[PDB]
Amino acid sequence: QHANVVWDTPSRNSSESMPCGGGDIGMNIWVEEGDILFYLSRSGTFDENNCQLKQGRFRLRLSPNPFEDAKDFRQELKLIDGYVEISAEGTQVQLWADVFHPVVHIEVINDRPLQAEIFYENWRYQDRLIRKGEGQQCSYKWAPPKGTMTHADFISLEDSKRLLFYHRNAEETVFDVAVAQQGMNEVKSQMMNPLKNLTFGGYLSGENLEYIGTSDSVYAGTDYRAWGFRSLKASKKHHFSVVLHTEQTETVTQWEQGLKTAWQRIAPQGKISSKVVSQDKKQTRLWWNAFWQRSFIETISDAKDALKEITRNYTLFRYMLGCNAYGSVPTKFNGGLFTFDPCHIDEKQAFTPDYRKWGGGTMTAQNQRLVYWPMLKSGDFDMMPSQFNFYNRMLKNAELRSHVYWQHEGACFCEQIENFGLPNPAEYGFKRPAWFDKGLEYNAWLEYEWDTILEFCQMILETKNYAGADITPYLPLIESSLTFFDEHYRLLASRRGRKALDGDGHLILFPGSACETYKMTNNASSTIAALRTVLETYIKVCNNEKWQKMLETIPPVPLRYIEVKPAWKQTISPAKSWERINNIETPQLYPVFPWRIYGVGKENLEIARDTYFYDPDALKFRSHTGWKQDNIWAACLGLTEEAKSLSLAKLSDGPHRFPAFWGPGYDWTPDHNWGGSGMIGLQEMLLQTNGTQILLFPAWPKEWNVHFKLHAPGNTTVEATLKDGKVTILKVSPESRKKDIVIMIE
Repeated sequence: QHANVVWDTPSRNSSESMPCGGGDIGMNIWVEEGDILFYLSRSGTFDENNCQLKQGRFRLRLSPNPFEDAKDFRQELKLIDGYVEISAEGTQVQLWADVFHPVVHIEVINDRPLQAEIFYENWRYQDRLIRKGEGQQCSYKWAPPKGTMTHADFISLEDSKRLLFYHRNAEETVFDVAVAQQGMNEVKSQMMNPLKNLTFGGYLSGENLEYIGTSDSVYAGTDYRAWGFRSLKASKKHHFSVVLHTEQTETVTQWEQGLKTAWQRIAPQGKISSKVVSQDKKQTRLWWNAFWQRSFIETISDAKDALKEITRNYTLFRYMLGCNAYGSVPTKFNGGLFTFDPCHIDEKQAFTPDYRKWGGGTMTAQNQRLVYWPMLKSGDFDMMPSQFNFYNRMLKNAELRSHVYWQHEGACFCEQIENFGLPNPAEYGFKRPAWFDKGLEYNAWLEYEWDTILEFCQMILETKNYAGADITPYLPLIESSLTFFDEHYRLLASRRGRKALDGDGHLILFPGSACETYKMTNNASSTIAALRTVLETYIKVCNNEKWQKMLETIPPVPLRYIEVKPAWKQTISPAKSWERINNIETPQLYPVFPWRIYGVGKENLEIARDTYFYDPDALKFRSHTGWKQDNIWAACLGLTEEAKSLSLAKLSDGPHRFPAFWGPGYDWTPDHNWGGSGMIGLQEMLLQTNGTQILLFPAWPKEWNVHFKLHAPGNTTVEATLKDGKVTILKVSPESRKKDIVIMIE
C-alpha cells in the first residue's frame, strides 16, 4: 500500500509538470490555462552536435473547455498502470506510452460531444544559432565554433495519418571533427559511427481531424511554430496516436518506410484499430503491474510524515527509471527524459527545451553509474542492458584508441565519453600543445581517469550473480577493459625503467587518478579496489588462469595514519601518492562503495569508519546534494542516524511540484544521479550481502516502521516488515536462502 501523485489544481508552467512514459519514451505532462501540454522526449535522438533533441511539444484544447476555471480538476499519476489521468466535470483524458512499441496515446472521454484541437509545436522550424553558453547541451561545451547551429527539422502534412515531423543528421557530425582532433583518421574507416545520417521523428495521427493551419508564438522565451488540427464533428470520444521511429539510413525513403511499418501495426488499413490498441494497452498495464511487484520500500508524528516522504519519492523515481527500460541508450543523469524549459532552472541559462548541462550523446561515467547501480537490488535487471550496450557499442572504437596511441590491446574509456568512444572534444582540449600525447586529455581534471568502466563491468557480472542473466555478449568488453590496465601500466613502466613490475611483482599504477579528485596518483585506492574486485568476481565465472595471474599483479590498497583534534587513527589513503586535489569526490571510501571491501560484517570495519569520520577531505566533502555518496557510505558502514540524516536529506521533496524532480545540484534537473544515489542509500540501509549472508537492517532505525522487498544474489527475494522494532514478517524465496538471513536491527 502506497500513494499516487494527485494534483487538484492546474499547473502554472512547464516546471510544474508530471513524468509519464514507458518503453524508451518520456513525457512531461501539465495543464496550463486550460490547455493540456506535454513534452515528448525519446532516448537516443542525438543531433549532428550530439545534443539530445526532444521530439516536440503537444497541445490539446477541448471546446467548450472543461478545464477553464474547472471544478473537480484532477491530474493523477496512476502508478500501478503507468499512465497519467486528467479529469474535470464529465471529461477524462488519458495519456500513456506502449512499453513494447514507440507510440504515445491520448484518449478523451466526454459525457457530451466536445470539439478538440491538437497542436504539434516545434521550435526547430528553422536553423537556430548556438548562443553563448548553449553549447553545454552538446559536445562543444563552452567553445562551439562560430556559426554552429541546431539544424532545422522537416515538418510536412502527409488514412488517419496527419503530420510528419523528423530531424535528420547530415553525413558530417561532431564524430568526424573529434576523430580528426584526436588523430584517428588513419582508422576512421573501422570505427562505429552513431551519428551519421541518424534520423528520428514520427507521425501525429487521429480520426476525425482536418488541418487548421500554421501559427507562430513564444512559449518560455522560445519562439516556435505550431501546426493545428481540429475535429470535424463534436464527439464523446477522441483518440490521437504519436508513432516514433529512429534509424540511420542512406536515404530519407528508407527511414520513412520503417516509420510506415510501425504505423501500419496500429492502423492496419489506415485507421487506428482500437482492437490492436486495446491489446497494447492491456499488455502495457500488466507490465507495470509486474514492475511494482519486483521490489518496493513502503511504510505501514512528523517522523512518519518524513519516512512516507522518502519512500514515496524513492518510488516516484523508480517510475522515472522505468520509462526507459529497453532504451538503446541509458537513462541520462542530467535530466533523463524529463527536461523542461531551462529558464525555470537558471535565468542565465534560458535556452531551448533541447537544452541541458553536461551534454546529450556525451555521458560522464561517474554519474551514469549512480543511475544504474540501484537496479540490482530492485530487480530491474532488464533495464540495465540499456546502459551496458552503450559501452559495448563502442568497444571497437575504444580499442582502436589503444592501437593508435600506444600500440597495445585493451579499451581506453575516458570519463567524459562520447557515444562513439572518444573523449569529449572540448575536454580533450581545443588549444593543446602539438607535442602532447595524442592519447591523453590536455586536462587537469580528467587526465588518466579510465577506471569507471570497471563499475559497469561489475554491474554486468552482478546481473549474472543476482539474476542468472546471460552475459556472453559482454565478456569481450569485460576482458578488453581489464586487458588495458595490465598492458598499459606494464608498458609505461618498461618505457620508464628496466622493470615492468615493482619488487613485490605488482602493477605500477602511475600515472593514475582517484576519480577526478586526487590527480596523477601512484596506486589509487579507488582504481585498485576496482581491479581487485572485478578480477575476484570474474574469476568465479572463468577458469582461465590469465585472470588469476593478473589478480596477483594488483598492488594492495594503501592505508595511512591521521592525527585527531593526541591519538592516531588508521584510514584508507586516497593513493600511495598524488600531485594535487582538483575536486570534491571522496575516492578513499570507494573500497566501501562500490567495491564493498570494507563494510558491515567484514574485516577492519574500524578502518573504514575512521576514514569516514576523520579523513579531513571526507569531512569537508560530506553532503547530500547530487552524486554525493555519503548517504551510501554511512549505510554501508552501519552508521544509522548518519544514514538516517543523510537519506532524509537526499530523498526529501525537490524544488519543483513533482517531488522527485531533484536538481540541479552539480548536474541538471531532473537530476537522476540524485535519485539513483538516493535509492542506493535507502537500499543499503535495509539489505546488504556478505559472502552468502544476507544482512537485514544493517543501518536502519528502530523507530522507522517499514515493509520492503529487495533482491539479493542467486535469484533471491526478501520481503520483510519492521513494526515497533519487531521483524513481524519474513517472506523469502527461494526458501533455502532463509537460513542465510542475518537480522541486524541491534
